[PDB]
Amino acid sequence: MVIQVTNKEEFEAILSEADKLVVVDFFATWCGPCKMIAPFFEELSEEYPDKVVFIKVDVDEVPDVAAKYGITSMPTFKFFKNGKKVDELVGANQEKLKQMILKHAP
Ligand SMILES: [Cl-]
Ligand SMILES: [Mg+2]
Ligand SMILES: [Mg+2]
Ligand code: NA
Ligand code: NA
Repeated sequence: MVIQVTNKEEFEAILSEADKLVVVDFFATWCGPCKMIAPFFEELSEEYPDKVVFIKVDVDEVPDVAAKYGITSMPTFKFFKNGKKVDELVGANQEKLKQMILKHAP
């Protein structure tokens, strides 16, 4: 399951409270590659739930989060562990996304 997060307060609560790796898909409704990778992100979320929390944030609906985390193109995947950013992938390359999850959630 990919969790839809619709406000900064809940976003920050998830990041500061999670023990698992958190992977965030920052996307937009007008973004073409976002639509391509969305079903793949859903599959990953079903394959790796024990070790990873999967979140999606619509940058135009939660702009304060998009601004705070310095988003400049969509989709961008940010990876957090213990409240701190440990990696990021800009764009919708499926191979690199899966590998980055495997790297940070062995
Ligand atoms: Cl790590
Ligand atoms: Mg859905
Ligand atoms: Mg929109
Ligand atoms: Na959690
Ligand atoms: Na999840």
